[PDB]
Amino acid sequence: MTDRYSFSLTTFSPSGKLGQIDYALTAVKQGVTSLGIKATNGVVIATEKKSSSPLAMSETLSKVSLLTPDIGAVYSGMGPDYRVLVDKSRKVAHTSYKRIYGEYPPTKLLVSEVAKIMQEATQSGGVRPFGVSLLIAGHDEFNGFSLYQVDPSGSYFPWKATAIGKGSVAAKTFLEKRWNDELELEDAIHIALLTLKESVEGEFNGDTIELAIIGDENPDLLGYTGIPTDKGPRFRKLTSQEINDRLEAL
Amino acid sequence: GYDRALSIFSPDGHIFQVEYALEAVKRGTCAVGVKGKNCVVLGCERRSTLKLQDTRITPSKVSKIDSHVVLSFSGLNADSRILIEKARVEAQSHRLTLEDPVTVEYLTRYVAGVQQRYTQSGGVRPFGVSTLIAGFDPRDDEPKLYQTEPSGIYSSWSAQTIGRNSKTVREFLEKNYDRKEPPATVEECVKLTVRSLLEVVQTGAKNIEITVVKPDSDIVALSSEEINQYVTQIEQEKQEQQ
Amino acid sequence: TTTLAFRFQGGIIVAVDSRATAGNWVASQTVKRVIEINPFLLGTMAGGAADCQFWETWLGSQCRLHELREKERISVAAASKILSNLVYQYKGAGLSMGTMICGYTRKEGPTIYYVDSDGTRLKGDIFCVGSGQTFAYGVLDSNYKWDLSVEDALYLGKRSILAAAHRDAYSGGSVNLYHVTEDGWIYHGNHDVGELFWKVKEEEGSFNNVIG
Amino acid sequence: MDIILGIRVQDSVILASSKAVTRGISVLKDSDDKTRQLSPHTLMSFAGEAGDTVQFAEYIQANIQLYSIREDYELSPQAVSSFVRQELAKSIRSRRPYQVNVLIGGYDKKKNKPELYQIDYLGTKVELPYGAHGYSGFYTFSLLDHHYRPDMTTEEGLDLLKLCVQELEKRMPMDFKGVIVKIVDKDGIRQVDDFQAQ
Amino acid sequence: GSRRYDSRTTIFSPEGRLYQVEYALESISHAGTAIGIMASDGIVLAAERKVTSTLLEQDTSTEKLYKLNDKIAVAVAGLTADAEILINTARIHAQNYLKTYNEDIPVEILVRRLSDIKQGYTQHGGLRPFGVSFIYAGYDDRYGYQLYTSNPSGNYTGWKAISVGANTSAAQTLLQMDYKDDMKVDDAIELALKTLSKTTDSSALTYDRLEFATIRKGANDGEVYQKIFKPQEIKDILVKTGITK
Amino acid sequence: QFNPYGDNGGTILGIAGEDFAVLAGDTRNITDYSINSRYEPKVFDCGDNIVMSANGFAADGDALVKRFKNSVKWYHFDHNDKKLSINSAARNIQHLLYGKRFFPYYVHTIIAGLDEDGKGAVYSFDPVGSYEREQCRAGGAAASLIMPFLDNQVNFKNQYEPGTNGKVKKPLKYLSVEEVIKLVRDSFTSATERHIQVGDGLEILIVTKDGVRKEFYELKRD
Amino acid sequence: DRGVSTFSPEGRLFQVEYSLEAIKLGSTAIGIATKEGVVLGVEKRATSPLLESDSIEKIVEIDRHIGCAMSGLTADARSMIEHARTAAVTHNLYYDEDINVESLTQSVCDLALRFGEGASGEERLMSRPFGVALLIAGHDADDGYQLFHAEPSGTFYRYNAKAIGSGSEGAQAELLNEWHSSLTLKEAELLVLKILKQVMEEKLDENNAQLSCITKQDGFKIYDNEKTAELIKELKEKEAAES
Amino acid sequence: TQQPIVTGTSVISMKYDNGVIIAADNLGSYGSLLRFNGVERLIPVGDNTVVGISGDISDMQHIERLLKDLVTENAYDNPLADAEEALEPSYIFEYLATVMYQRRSKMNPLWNAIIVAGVQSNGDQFLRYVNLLGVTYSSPTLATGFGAHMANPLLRKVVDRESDIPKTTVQVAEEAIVNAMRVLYYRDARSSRNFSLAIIDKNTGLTFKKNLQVENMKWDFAKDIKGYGTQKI
Repeated sequence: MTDRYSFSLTTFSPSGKLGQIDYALTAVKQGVTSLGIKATNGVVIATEKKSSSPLAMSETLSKVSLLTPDIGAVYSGMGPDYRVLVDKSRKVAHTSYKRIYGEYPPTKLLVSEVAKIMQEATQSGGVRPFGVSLLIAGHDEFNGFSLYQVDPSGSYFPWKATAIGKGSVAAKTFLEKRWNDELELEDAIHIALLTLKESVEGEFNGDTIELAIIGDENPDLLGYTGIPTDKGPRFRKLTSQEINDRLEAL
Repeated sequence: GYDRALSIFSPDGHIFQVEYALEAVKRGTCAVGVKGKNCVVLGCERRSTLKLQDTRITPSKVSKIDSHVVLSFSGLNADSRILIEKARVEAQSHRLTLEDPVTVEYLTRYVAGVQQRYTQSGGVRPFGVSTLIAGFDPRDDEPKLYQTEPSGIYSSWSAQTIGRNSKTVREFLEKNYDRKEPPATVEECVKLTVRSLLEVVQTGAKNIEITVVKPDSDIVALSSEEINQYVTQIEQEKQEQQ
Repeated sequence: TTTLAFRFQGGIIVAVDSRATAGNWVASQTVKRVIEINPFLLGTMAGGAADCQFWETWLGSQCRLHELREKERISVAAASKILSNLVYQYKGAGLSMGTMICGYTRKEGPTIYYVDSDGTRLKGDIFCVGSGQTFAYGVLDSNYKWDLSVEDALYLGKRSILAAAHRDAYSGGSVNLYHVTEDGWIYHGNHDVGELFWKVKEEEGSFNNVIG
Repeated sequence: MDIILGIRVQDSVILASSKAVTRGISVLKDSDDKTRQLSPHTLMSFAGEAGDTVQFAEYIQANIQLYSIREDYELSPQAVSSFVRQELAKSIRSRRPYQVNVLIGGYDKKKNKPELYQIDYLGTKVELPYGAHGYSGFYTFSLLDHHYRPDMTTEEGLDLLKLCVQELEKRMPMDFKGVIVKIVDKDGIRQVDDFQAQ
Repeated sequence: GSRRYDSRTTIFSPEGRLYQVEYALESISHAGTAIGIMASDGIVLAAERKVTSTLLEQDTSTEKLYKLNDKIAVAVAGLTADAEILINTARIHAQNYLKTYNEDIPVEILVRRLSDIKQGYTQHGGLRPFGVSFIYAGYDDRYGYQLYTSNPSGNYTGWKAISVGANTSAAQTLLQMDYKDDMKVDDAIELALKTLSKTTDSSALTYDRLEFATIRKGANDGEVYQKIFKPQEIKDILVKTGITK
Repeated sequence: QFNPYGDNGGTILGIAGEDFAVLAGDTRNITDYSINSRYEPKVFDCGDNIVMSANGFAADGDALVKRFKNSVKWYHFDHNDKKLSINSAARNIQHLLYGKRFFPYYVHTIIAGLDEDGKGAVYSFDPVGSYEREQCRAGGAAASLIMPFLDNQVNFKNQYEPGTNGKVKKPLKYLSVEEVIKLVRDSFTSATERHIQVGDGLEILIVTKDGVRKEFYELKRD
Repeated sequence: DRGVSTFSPEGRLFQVEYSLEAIKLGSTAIGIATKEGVVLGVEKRATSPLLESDSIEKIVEIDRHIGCAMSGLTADARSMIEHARTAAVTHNLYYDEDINVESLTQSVCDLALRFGEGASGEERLMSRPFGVALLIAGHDADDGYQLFHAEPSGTFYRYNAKAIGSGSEGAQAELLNEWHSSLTLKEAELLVLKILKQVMEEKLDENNAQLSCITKQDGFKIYDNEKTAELIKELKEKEAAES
Repeated sequence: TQQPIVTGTSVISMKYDNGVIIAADNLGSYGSLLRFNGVERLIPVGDNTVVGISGDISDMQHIERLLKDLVTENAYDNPLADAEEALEPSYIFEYLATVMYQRRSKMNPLWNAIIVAGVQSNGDQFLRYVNLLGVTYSSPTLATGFGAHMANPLLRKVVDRESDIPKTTVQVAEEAIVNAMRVLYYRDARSSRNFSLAIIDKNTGLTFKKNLQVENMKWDFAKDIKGYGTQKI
């Protein structure tokens, strides 16, 4: 009685592929257009906000989560897989670093920690592997601003701009052409709305874009108005009005 | 739980998994042991085709199990490490506990025993290796030669040969040995061992590795230089019997 | 308790007391003091009685099991080293042992190993172990001679026990003699201390050159 | 305890270790030696509690000997002393420590330098040109420092060690009845039979 | 239960193979290339990053070069993910040898362990194995410079020139010819770059499609100092050989 | 705080004879000066010609016995009703006794019966393990008083016939069942006077190959 | 793979049936229990100059009063022996005496039940049942000389003589005619040799046969190569004079 | 471990020819403060057993639950069961004892002392004692707590051998129990003025008179007034 399932559910096929990773990727291709840009004077990430219903809050909805204070992530794939994964990433990041080295994990180090979760899950049976791909966009004061891709298997590679979801390749073409480093964060926000207007047609607004930047400070993001002791967050998610203001700014 | 089945009966009263373990050994390299009545010779192939191997850190086929005992094999190296490690531990376990140097029979029982377990027990498969175990018992000058299969069965043999073209090397050896008059001198027993193993390696005289075991820890590996000399000689012998 | 063993030309002479008491009045002259391991191996009861009773019979079983397993006679050495490993684990929680593992094997000869509660393992050639050890060794020592025949050898073992029995109140009911030979051990009887005392006093002249 | 001395001379590493067990007037045994060959040029001598001794000694021996066959390579005396230390420093937390102080006398065949290691039961390992444990050192360090200063041979060590042992049995009230001496050098391990003035 | 809800692919085959292992090598043969040239004053290492862009960083030149020690490093051919678990555990296996004996692990011990963990995933558990092949770039004072490759099957072999990844076949055919049995680093660098261009299709060989590391003895750097070449030092060496074409 | 261990008195006596053996015990059970019982069988038949008494502390007796009663049952099942030998039973107890010593036991156990080759046998145990075979064994609180008589008259030790009393002695005769019972009644009648741990009743179980035979003699009541 | 709890319409498990298939392929083991001993004989078989034929035997001692000869897979009979020694040793320590051959077979048969996926009744740790059947022969002081056939299925029967192996169909048939209730140890051993000769396609030597016996002044005793051959020498001449 | 803070004292018993009698005060003490007056400490377990428990109340509460679970588990396997395989005095006592021994053997002990009285419906009288030390015994008279000391010598004059048991009647028996208890309240003040007393009959099953009160009052102390508050300056 009870489970006995310990046989791996991810297995090799005659070609050298892994059935479960192939499947999972189809889901990711069909998922919501997300991109990431390093502006060099920041990092701007944008993703599609969506609504389920007009009578539905989209405050609760999670399309951009802060993994650690200076770092945000966005994705294309399977929403439920994303939500749990964010949780295990937040937990280990807090317990194992935030009073051990006395600060957040470096971006590359955090990409490896995610990578490991996904790989445990691919090796081991009882459970199928995560079906997701992430774009982890970040700042760490020992590597600047970074952009990574995290694949479903947990393969990762460095990027300085990319897009995943539906309609990626052409989105990368517009981004490649418009930005080539040394660019204001504001300007990268403008370029990003332009790339996505061409990418999404039928109805387009800044109330269907959810935009976050890592690329600012306020005293409010030290979390106190007194005498500094540390630097604190640089994650800031914008409200819908601010985004419409940048849509009005040519 | 992964204690459930992974090795099942045949309807013929074999086991599928043991029949498939023996195949990996055959595709493999060849190892042989031929007995005198003063030594036990072990020949092992090193047929380096390619010249981009560096061969002082290319794995050997000869392990100490004990200072007076050797193990040679034919089969997957990966599996063979796992067996080789458990067998070294067992020699030291006896040494510690009985205050006594190790006897060959018990070690063979041990080597047999781990392989035997993994066919019988669930969620494990047997090793991909057949072995030859040889050495000398303490205070003893008569040779010992054992064969174990990954079935877990075990036997003694006056001489035995394994891996690729086992048939060919048994068949030859059978004409050149009698139990009533086996060889007394190292040189002629080694000559015979090099000659059998020449006939299956193809070209080889640096690709053949001989190690000759005399009583109680006199274990000496003959070199290329020496082997090239016996091969010359064999090319002189084959036009004295023409 | 004074329990002894020596290796000499003829083998080993194992000499021991037997004595159980209710007060100081010796209730019975018979207590266990020799534990029979195997037909050629002796181990002595002393120290933790219970620890000795359980673990030397246990030892006998494991030895019998080796003779199946490996088809070889055990060493006295192999016997001792097993005992010691187990003894050290249960230390600091109790467990007390006082034994000498004595045997005469064809593959070593007469061989004696000393084994204690702390896990020492010692080989020697002459032992007295006990609390009457120093006196008993005196008697043993001045008439010791490796070359010597079994008859005299026995009487000397016995005299060391009586000498010990008299000064100390932890021995002397009767004296039990055993000769461990190549082909197993031979009992030589229980000697009444009462008849034995009168003979020894006159005879040895040791602590008794001028009788006292 | 057990009086164990070591002196590292120029050509060899000399360890001196007690030769008898005394019960009363007379030596019951005087054929004692307590040392174990770890490897042909790594030696360990031992002092402490007599049952903690054999139990540790065979435990450490077994591990290092498993590494020797496995790799078909002899390990350094440095290698062994780090190993001995770590293992002591796991047990000293535990509720039944060993209470064994060791000296491991070795010729490092791979540096071609002599090495002497003195290791406490605590796990305090120190490399020294001479050392002692306990109350022994008060009488013998005072000679060793004055009369001996580094860069002295095998012959010189033999006489020095004799002098030391004679003062310990007179003037210090511990009795252990002299030492029988062993030399660990390049060519392995010999027991120096003589003890008349060497 | 799980008997008719699972299968057994970790069993043997009627040739003596294991399904997933044979297949694992296939996965490796279409992954990016790693090359190992052992010299006798150094180790020269080259890797091709197949496909590079101005949207990927090419700036990170540890992407397939990881140091497992300051004396041993591997070059990876297969997946980043598969790689990550054996690296992290290998680095840990190091620290254990280092703590115990106060001396670094030889290459050979560390390989034999790795291989035993990899064999393990097909040997019990029902699990899947890794799909990444490692080239060990390494040191001993018993064996000089050492060059190994180990596979998901757990067989390991000694080399002084090896390749795994794609285009293995082309690199090794040129390399065996142009090899010099004892050679300096700078000579190795000339030989490597020469081989490299003609294993990379058309005009493509660039500094920023390459990862280069060399392990030299030095005399302003310490004995066995691993230099993992960052872009700019690749740019230099290409111009010196003149091979950029 | 707590240690339940004390004492509960009582006295048992085992005698090996020529073909037979007895286990005699008083039937008084105490805790200090109070009477727990004035009849409570203090020799009990465990079966197989084996009768058994754990004198000392009661609390351990009851436990020792229950462990052992289930072993008599399991020996039979697992070995098709093959009856338990006095020596084998003694080994089985040794292991029980030895099984607890982290909670240590304070009993003097004695078993009596016949061995299987037909000689009366009595075995005496030490409270945390050990047994050895004895000819005669007095046990319990009043062990020390009973044994010095017993040694003269049964065992013919420290007993010599008026002459020189040193090369003339009184010799060993194996007693009869009648002659043993006289002795046992005499011991116990003297014992009642001197010990408040003996009295009330005397149950003698005499054990023969015709079974276990019960005898009852009366003793003193306050 | 194949069910571990899935029965035939009769109600006899697949795994049990398959157990019966490996048994039938070994070399014969034949026991006759008599009133002075138990004889166990085997065909060892194989004679080669590249083979040490008098270093391998199929009659292994469990205890100083218990042997077993086997037929079927030999690798399997090693696990059965390891369990059996442990159980017998622990019982000799607790009650000082011989363990019963029937008792031993039941203790072993209990661990023959594990195979497959686990139960909630039992933790099934193995993968197949054992593919060897055994004739366990012994002595006890409470039933004298005995002979037992343990099947790996669970059933164990006491016999006065039984043969197992490949050549058992013929062998058993001969056993009955030769069997009577005044049969002795010395006759039984000679007869064993007759049976063995008959069914061989070779000459009977002691490098293809091994004898063993039980006497209660020596326990389980292997009839050695030197004695077994002397018995073979006596056979060949006497048979070859009835022709 | 533990040492008392809460006590109950005194449960007394005897056998007669055709039943048993047991009587006990009803008490939860906090020392010498009679804190809970009325606490059950005769627990009828069925109609043929009464369990008397003396000692620590904290421990008594736990057994009180355990006995009420034994009834519920005695209705399991057949509901009309009461001499078929459940509900006999020997069963209730052996059960309590197995727990009692285990707890002391690990030294975190049940700090009670118990008297199980009943009349088997298959046999004759049942009377057996068990304490915290693991000593258990049987006798025709038994008492715990103070009553062991003081009541039990009174009990022994009526019955204390087998032979005296047929010669005691319900009336003679009841007179000894009513005498003994009057003694218990007189020399020991812990024992509550209200008690419950039960007579367990072969002839008429279980008769339990609850909440009975000491009567035939002593006011003997009045003879000995030499004053203790009667002051004249």
